[PDB]
Amino acid sequence: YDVVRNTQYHLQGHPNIISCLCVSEDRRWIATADEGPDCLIIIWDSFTGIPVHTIFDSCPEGNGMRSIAITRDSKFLATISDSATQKVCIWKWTLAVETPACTLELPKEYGFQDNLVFNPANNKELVSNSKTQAIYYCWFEDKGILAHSAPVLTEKTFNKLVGKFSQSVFHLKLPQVLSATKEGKLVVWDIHYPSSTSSSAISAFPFIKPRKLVHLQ
Amino acid sequence: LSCEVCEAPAERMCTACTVTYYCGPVHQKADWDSIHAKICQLLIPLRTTMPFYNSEEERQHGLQQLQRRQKHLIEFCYTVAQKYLFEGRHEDAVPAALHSLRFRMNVHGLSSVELVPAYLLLAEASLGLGRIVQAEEYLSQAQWTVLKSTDCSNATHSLLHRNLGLLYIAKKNLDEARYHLANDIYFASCAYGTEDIRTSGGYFHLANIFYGLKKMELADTLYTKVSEIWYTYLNSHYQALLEARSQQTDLLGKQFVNDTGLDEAQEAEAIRILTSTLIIQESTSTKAPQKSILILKTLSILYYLMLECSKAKEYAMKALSLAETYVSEEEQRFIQELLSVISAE
Amino acid sequence: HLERNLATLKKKVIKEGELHRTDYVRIMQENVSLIKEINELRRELKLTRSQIYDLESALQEETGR
Amino acid sequence: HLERNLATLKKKVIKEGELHRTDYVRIMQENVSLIKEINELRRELKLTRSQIYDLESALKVSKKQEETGR
Ligand SMILES: [Zn+2]
Ligand SMILES: [Zn+2]
Repeated sequence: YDVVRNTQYHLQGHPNIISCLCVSEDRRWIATADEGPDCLIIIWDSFTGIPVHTIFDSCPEGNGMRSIAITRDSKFLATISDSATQKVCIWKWTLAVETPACTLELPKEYGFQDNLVFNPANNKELVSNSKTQAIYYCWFEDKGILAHSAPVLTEKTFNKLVGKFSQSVFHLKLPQVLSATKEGKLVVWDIHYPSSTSSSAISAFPFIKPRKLVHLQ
Repeated sequence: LSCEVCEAPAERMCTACTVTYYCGPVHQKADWDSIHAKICQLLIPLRTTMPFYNSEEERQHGLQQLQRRQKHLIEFCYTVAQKYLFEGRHEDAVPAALHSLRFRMNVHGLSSVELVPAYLLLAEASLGLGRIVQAEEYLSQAQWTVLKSTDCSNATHSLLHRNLGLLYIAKKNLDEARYHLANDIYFASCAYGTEDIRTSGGYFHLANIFYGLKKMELADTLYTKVSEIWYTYLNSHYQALLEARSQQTDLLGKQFVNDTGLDEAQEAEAIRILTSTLIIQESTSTKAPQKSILILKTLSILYYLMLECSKAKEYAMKALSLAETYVSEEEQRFIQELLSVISAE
Repeated sequence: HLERNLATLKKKVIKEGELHRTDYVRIMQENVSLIKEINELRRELKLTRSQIYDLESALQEETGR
Repeated sequence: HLERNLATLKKKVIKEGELHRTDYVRIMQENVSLIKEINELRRELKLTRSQIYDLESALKVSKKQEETGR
């Protein structure tokens, strides 16, 4: 909608209610998903205003993508499915790809996962959280492997209330992940990457450690 | 203490910085222009003596980052000095060169080969000032250093021979000028390979001697070799840029950066070489205007990669008009395409 | 001797680890306190600018439709 | 094998303790930096606040729909 022209422009429907959307940083591109069955992931150019792009048939059962981020790098799209166990998938949308490049499915214990963000300092890092668990991701495309960790916070880390948290984000300049809380607090994590002696073995994919908690209001 | 810029008295403060010292207004103004227009304050972080770095790791960190900053500014100052020599601003070159030398003395020490580049710039400025024997001082120092030097690279020695030749070129023996520039050209050829712009700079000075000898065919041959080098390099960039822009398009699209890939001082030297080459190529032999068309193409390409749009357009229009009478359609269509790229970009 | 020495050494080491963790978290608590105090101070500046201007000074379109 | 157990324990724990203390130094660097800038703020701000109070006191002394709805 344009305030000063006072006119609407429109993107035309979905098989279900629109579930989630993210716009490219350049505001050239807009991506959208819908809930329910038969869901489609549908992406658009702002300034044609009658654009098209689509991912068909992304998930059979999956009840539409309940959170989704697009790379500011603009190469990749990445999505979280609504399903009793949720999916994580990455998508080379610059290509006419119509299938997942890489996939993982996660325990229920993490819960509804419904925030996802891309890292402007990276192309192969994403963060997501539920109300009650937060998750770091990295994708090793040469390995063809997507790895996750979802460690559990408890009172013991600070002997303090921490409770429920809502959104998480990649820091401006440091090897860090931020999480914002209903508690009036911010939580921050650091990432640790395969130490050279590990490289000869499993090279346990980068681990996240909850360095710090502070109360801001 | 002294005026560090000339070892005359510290007659006045550098009110811009306090740390710089001037023999009053003339060197105050010239050093203000020369170093302070380029960086000014950054020398203050160099000049400040450190407080105590309290542990081995603190000492190491503080030294490493200070020294590497010093090195970075040493090289930037040396680039600025080179450009001032190429721009003919020898007055402004003298502060920049003397500073770069003194900082090389501090980090490397006077004995270092790393001073030899600065010493040779101080010769070059002296010859811009006509101070031939002063340039002979710093060449003497460099020559002893390199003759002792355990590791002098082919490029480094090419620098030595090139400036040695230039010094004799201010002297009076063309035989020495050829001999030493030939050595410079050899050492450039083996370091860079035979088609580098720096080798071509050697060939250019040789051509200018052959023109002074009025040995028109050899002079023109050298000018051709240099012109072909400049053409080939700029073609390499211009072609790669257009080819990449053409090659493929996802719906993401892209646009590539129009870029010379040169040092600005190398661009100034390119202009000096190509312009003198064009004028001498005409005055020796107007019978080959196509070589002028080639040089005009070369410069129009350079100007486009700079986005010196005005000369890019002018020199392309000249090349096109000459190519229509003198040359096949391939020349004209290239020059038309280049003009269309300039006018669109 | 050799065994009893080794075992008691390992026990000592384990309590050394306990101390290391204890102090580490103590300094983390310090950092938290400092962060809070920084925020407090930065806020406290905010008011000061406002008043001085007063000395210089001393010298339903909805219903319309 | 007992001597190997001793050597391994000694070396590992010596490195562990050195690491942990040097990490404590690393965090102490941040601690000191913050304490410095905190106290710089506290002094300069409290000075400013007090002179604001003085200037505001001087300022104080020296300065001396309804019908349409119906
Ligand atoms: Zn100064
Ligand atoms: Zn002087």
